[PDB]
Formats: sequence, structure tokens, C-alpha cells
Amino acid sequence: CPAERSGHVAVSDGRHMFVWGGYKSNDFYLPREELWIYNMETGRWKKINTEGDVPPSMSGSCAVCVDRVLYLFGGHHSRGNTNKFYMLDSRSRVLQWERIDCQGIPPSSKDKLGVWVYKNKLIFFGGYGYLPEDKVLGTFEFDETSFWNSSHPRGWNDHVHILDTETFTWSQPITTGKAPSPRAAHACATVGNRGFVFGGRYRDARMNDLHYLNLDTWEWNELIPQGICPVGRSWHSLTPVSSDHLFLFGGFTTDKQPLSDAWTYCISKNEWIQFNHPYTEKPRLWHTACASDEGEVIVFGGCANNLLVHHRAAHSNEILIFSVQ
Amino acid sequence: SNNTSGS
Repeated sequence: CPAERSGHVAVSDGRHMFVWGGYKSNDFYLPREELWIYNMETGRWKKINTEGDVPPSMSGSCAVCVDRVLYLFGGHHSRGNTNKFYMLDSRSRVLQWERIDCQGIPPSSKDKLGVWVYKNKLIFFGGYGYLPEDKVLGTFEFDETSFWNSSHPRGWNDHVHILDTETFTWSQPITTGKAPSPRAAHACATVGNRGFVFGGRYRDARMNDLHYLNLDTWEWNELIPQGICPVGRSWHSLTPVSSDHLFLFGGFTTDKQPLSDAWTYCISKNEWIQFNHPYTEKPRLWHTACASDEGEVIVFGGCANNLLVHHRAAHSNEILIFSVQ
Repeated sequence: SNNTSGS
């Protein structure tokens, strides 16, 4: 079984779930060369060692699986944040990582962000990291705590960047509407041409807001569901489960309460529906969640308590299976 | 640690 961890990545093609990186206590990053594969249909794990341009071991990286080609951006290693971009073709032989020297201006070095996949584009939003090298489209807000306990200050951004896989070129779309505030540890989910984003941390709050960016027109929209909404949080997962539902699980509140609540956001109804499940005693923060082809949401890793208290952090290696559809 | 900041 894979070692416990938080801040790893997990991506899938609906049947196989690829898990990489992250860190644990007793702190250290998990081995960079390992790639763990969970077969969603059988519940078994397989460890494969990779070669090539292996990325440094990181937490907070942002990854996707498109046609069984994995792509990884950003993260935080022993020497801080990065804006490097890697590809790992998993289709067919020893897997080889490829660090892509992209054209255009990359996003600033950062972690704890989100991404939407839409046709040939990978669209990245937000995150936490260094001051961008130059003034680009969007806003950056420093985290005042980063100036006293560090040699290099950091902050949040609301930046939207496209990595076009036709040419491996970075760009920023000109957006209309009001973008969500700069944030990190938010969660992104895509359904068709709508790139949803929920929650996240900004300044002294872990937020409860929900927006979508139209990935064809580049117009931002704020969603105002009526009635009861989930509590504000960061470090939660948001996973599309059908053409009309997003599944929300776990996270951490503004007042540092670990969460075990689950909800479905019904897009057509613009309404949140609380989801009953057998894991109320299993809150998770910084876990990952992948949808299977069987309607399930497979949650892995993450921490059961306040991982900000590193010596008491309860990092997990459990798989929690939510039967959503 | 530096890895958990900003969350």
C-alpha cells in the first residue's frame, strides 16, 4: 500500500488513478520517482518507478490526465515554489517524464492552485507563491506572514493562464466580468465549457463563494445558490460527477475545523444538496478526489486534523469511496 | 513548514 501523504496529486482516466508526490511526517516529501496506480475497478495498487526529467518531490502541484497523457504544473519542493511544466505519457515500457520548455510567459512560481481542461487548453487559476517577475494580467496580494518567517515573500493571485497543448505556449486570455478574489487551496471542476471554482483561502478567510469562467468566451460569472450553502473552506475537493453535478468533500474552515461533510451542487437547479455518507468520522484536508466511470468519487490521502501543527498531523493513506451516482 | 503556507 502507498505511504500516507497530503498535498500529492491524483489524476485519472475514469478507471486507473495515478498518484504522485506529496509529503508526510516521521517532515519529508515522498520519493519523486514513484508513481502509484490505483485500479478503481479492483481496489488494488501498483507501484511503478519512472525515469527521464523526473520532477523534484513536491506538495501542492497541479496535475491533469488528458487521453492518458499526464501534465504537471507548479508545486513546492525543498527549495520553494516552481513554475515548471512536465508531461508523462502513460498510454503504453518504463515511463519517462518530459520537462517541457514552453513558449510564452509562464505563470509565476506557485502551488495550491487549480486547473480546467477544455479541448487543447489547460487553464490554470490562482495559487500561492512568489511575486510575479513582471506585472501581468490580474492581481497579486502578499501574505504579510511570509515576510517575517522567510527570505522570499509570497502571496495569492487571481491569475488565469492558458497552456495550449497544440504548441506548448503560455498566454493569458482577456476576461470579462469580475474574477474571484486572489486565492489558494480553492478547488476547480470543469463541466463542458464551464470552469467552476469554489472556496479557497484569501487574507484571513476560507471562503464559501462559487463562480465559473466560460471557457469559450472568457466571461466570469458568480453563482448565488439559494438556501443553505456549505461552510467556507480551503483544502477541499470539488469533482464533476455528471453533466449536471459537482461533488464537494472535506476541507478546513476559517476557524480551523477539519471537515467531513459532503455535498452535491446541482448546476441546473443552482442548489446545494447535502450528501449522506459513512465517513463522518473521517474528515480530510489536502486529500485528492477522482471520479470513476462507475459514478463513484475516489478520495485518497490528505490529513484528518489541522496539518498546520506538523508534529501532530494525521496524514492518511486511506481510500474513501463515495457512491454519488 | 513553508509548504503549508497560504492555505
